[PDB]
Amino acid sequence: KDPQGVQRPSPEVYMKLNYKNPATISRFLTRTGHMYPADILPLNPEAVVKLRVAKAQAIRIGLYPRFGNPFWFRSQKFRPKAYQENYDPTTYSTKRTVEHFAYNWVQTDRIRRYFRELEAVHTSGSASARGSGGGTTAEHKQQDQFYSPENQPISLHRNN
Amino acid sequence: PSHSGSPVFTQAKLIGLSGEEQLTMCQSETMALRLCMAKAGKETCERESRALDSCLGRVGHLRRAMSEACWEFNDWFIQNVSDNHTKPFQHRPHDWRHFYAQEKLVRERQQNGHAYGRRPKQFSFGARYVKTDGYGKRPRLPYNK
Amino acid sequence: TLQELIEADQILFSRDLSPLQSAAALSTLQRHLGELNYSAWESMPVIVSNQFSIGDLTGTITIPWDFTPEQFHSFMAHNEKGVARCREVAIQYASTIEQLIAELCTALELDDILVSCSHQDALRLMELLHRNRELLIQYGLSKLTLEVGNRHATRANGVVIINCSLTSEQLRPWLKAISPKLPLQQRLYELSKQMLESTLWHLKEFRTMVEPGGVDAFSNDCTYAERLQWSKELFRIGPSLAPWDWSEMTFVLSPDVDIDWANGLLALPYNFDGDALVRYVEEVQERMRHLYRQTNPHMDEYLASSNSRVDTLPVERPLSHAVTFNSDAEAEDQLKWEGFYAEPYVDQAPTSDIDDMAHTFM
Amino acid sequence: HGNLFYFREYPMYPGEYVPAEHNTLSSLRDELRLDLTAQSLKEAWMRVSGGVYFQSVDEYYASVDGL
Amino acid sequence: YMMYHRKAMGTMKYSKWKGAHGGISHFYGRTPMVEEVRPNEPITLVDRRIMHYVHHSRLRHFQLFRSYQEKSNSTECKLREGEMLRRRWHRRLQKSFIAFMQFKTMKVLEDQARLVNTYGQAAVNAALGDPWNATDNVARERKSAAVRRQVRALPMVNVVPKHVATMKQIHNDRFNYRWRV
Amino acid sequence: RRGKPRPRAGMFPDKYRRVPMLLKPQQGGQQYFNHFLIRSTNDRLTQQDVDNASGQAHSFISPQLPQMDWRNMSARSSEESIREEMRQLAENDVMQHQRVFNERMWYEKEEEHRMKARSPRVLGGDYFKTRFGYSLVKNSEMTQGPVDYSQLDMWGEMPRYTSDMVFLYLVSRRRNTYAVAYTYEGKRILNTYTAGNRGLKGGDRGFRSEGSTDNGHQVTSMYLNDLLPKLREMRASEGRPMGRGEKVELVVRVMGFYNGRQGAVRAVQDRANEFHVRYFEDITPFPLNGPKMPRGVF
Amino acid sequence: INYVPHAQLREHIDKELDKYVAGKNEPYPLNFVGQMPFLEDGDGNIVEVPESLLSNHMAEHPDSTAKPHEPHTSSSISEAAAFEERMLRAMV
Repeated sequence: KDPQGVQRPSPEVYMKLNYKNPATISRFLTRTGHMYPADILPLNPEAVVKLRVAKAQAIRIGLYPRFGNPFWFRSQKFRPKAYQENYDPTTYSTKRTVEHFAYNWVQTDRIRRYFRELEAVHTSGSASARGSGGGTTAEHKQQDQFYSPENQPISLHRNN
Repeated sequence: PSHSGSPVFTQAKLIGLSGEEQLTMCQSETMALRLCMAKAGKETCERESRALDSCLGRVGHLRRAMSEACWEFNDWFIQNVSDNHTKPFQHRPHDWRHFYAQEKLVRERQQNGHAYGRRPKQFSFGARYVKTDGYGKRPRLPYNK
Repeated sequence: TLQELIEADQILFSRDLSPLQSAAALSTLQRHLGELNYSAWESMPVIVSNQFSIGDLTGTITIPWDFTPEQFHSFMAHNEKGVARCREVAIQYASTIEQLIAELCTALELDDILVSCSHQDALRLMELLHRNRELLIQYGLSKLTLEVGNRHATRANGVVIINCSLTSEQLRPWLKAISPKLPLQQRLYELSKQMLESTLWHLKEFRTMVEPGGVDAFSNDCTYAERLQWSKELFRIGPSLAPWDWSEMTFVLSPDVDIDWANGLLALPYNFDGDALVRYVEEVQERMRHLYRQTNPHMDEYLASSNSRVDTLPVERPLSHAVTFNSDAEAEDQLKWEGFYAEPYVDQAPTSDIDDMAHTFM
Repeated sequence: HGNLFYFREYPMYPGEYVPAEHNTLSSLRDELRLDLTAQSLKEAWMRVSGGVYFQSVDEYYASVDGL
Repeated sequence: YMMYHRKAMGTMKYSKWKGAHGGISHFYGRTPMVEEVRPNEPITLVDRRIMHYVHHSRLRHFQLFRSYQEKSNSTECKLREGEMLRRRWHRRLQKSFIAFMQFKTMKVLEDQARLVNTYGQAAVNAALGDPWNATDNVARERKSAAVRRQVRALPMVNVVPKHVATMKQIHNDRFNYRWRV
Repeated sequence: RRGKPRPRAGMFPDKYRRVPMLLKPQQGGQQYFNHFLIRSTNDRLTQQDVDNASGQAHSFISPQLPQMDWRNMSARSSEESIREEMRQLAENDVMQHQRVFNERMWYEKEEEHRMKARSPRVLGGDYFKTRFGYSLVKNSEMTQGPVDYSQLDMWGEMPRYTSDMVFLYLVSRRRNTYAVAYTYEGKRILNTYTAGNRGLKGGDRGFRSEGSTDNGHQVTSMYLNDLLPKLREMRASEGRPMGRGEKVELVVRVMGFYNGRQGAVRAVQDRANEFHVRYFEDITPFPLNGPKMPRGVF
Repeated sequence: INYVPHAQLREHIDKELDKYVAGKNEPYPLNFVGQMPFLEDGDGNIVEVPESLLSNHMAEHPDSTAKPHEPHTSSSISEAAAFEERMLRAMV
């Protein structure tokens, strides 16, 4: 909705974005002390000019280091967090979407597998309850009642 | 498929299959197996192997589903996302000559309409501090000289 | 050194021997028997007895009273292999105990788990806690130092004490009973930690400023408030006692004031008048080599290395690897640097040949 | 067995809504619904008859073997 | 010589390193990253995460590219604009893939709804692992413990690509054997 | 072949393409199938008998009649029952984002429940309009009330230094890697150990593995193992001798983005048996705009 | 807003310098960077250092005595907090 970049920061952050406070400067500054490119973090033009002039003043006076930020860890709370558990529709990355797609597909596969194994268990139990002779038909007892690749085969693979 | 007139060199990177940006799954069991096999112990951890295999048995089906989904995405992309090598490329600086021409026009209009596509002269590393009095230290516009 | 064991009382001394004779043996041993002990018998307690014997309880041996250094060296050389085995098993026991404590402390996000009972039963308790780890997370037992003892009780410093003998059915009522007392324990523990670091800093600053012979505030069982007050008073009076040198005397905490001048002792209470103390101060104003060669034939063919000066040939010490891995990434790094994921191929032609071909082509 | 990884519920798409009067969170320990609906009957069948399902009445008759 | 120059910090008989080290040092004000290493967090993993950050941020690329060799301002602008345009085009391409994956997720959700319709809501919850057999609190506590251990999120950083030292180093930020203009 | 590499076995067709699938492998032992099936039936019958002895293998049907529940029907027909049913209906009619049962949702709600277990006149619109500051408080998104000084001090994240820690510089270059160790005052304890100093530079794997992690690991490990006795003797001469097996406090400072960094840090961790690392820092002179570098080929 | 006059310049300067005198019964005001700098006594001598900078202060130059400054605890704001803190101190 704001591709150009004039949405952030907040007006109070504009007010507080001064040379005296490095905490707010480190919010929109990389770990090494460089400014984020507009492709990554599209700040307002007013925001970027304020940030660069404040950084220059702070470096000249001595309030800010020439490289790095002493508030990178403390600014993480202000920095938005893309939780893996909670999906965001407008994510930049496609992996954060394919993981949720895989999660839903695995849930559906779990449903299908659970019901199919329950069906197999119930059929085996009913056959056992009715009896081997009573339950199995003559054709199954005559032909299907032997070892086969489908019925308890030996290991069909080498290097066992 | 050729988005914006440029063919897609690889579509497997988008999926993440056989690439660095893979998906982490059953990381707890993988960590347990790695720790068990790293420790000296007394025997090979076939139990941890069985746990990991039971966890990852459906990985093959998931990969098949994602591969067929990728094929369907390729079909839809060929259907209507691209132009099949029809439109000019938009991924190189010399395909955006108009934007830089506008930049040069702005600079020229700023500098009294004299110098077009001209940059200020290079200055020494300590030019503003080692040059003596009477010599220009801060570089000027190409028109100002 | 040798006085550290006596001061810490970790050294075990059987009392079946005569008092005066034992005192004489201690007096002569602290003078001449101290040197030959290597840097492992401090961790491995020796039992004084009538005759020398290696074995019995794991990691401990018995040395006889009234023992000459020559006979001690002869006995060590004779039972060189046995002493080495005892040292190895003791080190293995210590490493296993530390690893067992760490695998629980890191998992539970605690600080320290101390023990005071049998380690074999402590292992049972710790493996029970490892099995029931997530129930502790469900409850409010976190970021608390633990002690393993015999009596179910909690200490006022913030730590809690758990009995070694505890089962699964008896654990849940114990957790439900101790749950209401947990929030107090955390605040007590954090306040105790802050006061302890403050008083340790005060003591080290007192040592740096006054340059005395020693400061001892942990000898007596006194509360943290008293200890902090005493440390602050000492730090305050440090500048006033600066012109005088106190390296001959040791400052110690005691409920009674005692100033010795023939001896170097100053015992002070937690609430003492520093200005009054300053006023008081103002008012005052070969065979062995042959034996080793015969008994062990490896020393004559293996060289040693000096621990102080760098020898002309540097030999790398064996590297140490973590016995526990917190992360799968750490385990993978361990395998990679152990070479588990290395191709079993053996190099026959180096990349230098390819590089030389490239250079010649250029 | 469980699941490879656990995520929260997917965001609701525009125009998507759970059907009215449908209890999306109904466990098997819950009380039997008094109404006679397809969902209630399927839940009751699962609860009292096990996990036996059939895609058709012909399948049920084949399983029952000639009734 | 600049600190990032090729012949910087050289070890020679006549070469004496500039600046004071230790405590308050030459890098005291110029250190970009400082991390307090703590027990149970290996320094190898700390370095791995730092290198992964500086690589995925495309910052070591610029550092090496500007440090090792001299490149004209025209060349740097050309490379940066090409990178920006390629990144924008790749974002445009990936938006379509994200949309199609969302559509496939909708199809999967519709199939899940079909399964719900054909099996019953309670049956589907039980298949999803509803604690309907948790007669006592311990039964649900076991699954709570399982999911509690699964929630634990290990660092997702991966191994950084190696640096390839090609002959004459036409490109210095080169990390793969693929040839580039 | 004709002066060519021999193709891999995958290119060759199946070595056993001329044998039936039943031969590979053979499924002999058919005579045992009936015997094992009868044995399985017998033991299953025995287990069923054991289970029946344990409990009861009986099932019955309850013939319920519809007229009996007229009391329930009359109770439900009451106004109060309809009212409470409609209250429940209205409560559940709100927007629901829970499609099916979710383990994440169940775990989160149970965790919140267990955390809970462990633990006049309303202001008017005119008042809100006249209170301009309250409007800013509504969307301030800034800390309100007491604030910890840990988020205000600018040296909290900065390292805490002591006079005893030894600073170990690990420099990694394109074709070289070296480690040096200084004290707090800046004295160089031991001579620098570079790849050329130790001989790794200019040998096999030339121009490729000179800056690799292997050479860096080797040089750093050798430097540490040579420095340790040198550091011990330097402290002993200085008059603050090392304790009985004390951990030497090490401050790692690494520079360079080449391959001679992972090997260095791995060597430090492998030698951490005595070198107790307390702080880790990386230093890099990021170029903004400086003197012209030597010209590249391009 | 009152500008500093020439006549009262020395009094204003003395008050500004004595704003940090390492001893008070009230909390010290924060600087323009919201930090608690070193508490200095008369005649320009650093005598108190905050615990955050204490280690660096003692490492840069040894044998420089400086008691670690502790902010004045708030008791007038809420009496119950004062009683709770005193009870915690007693319980250690």
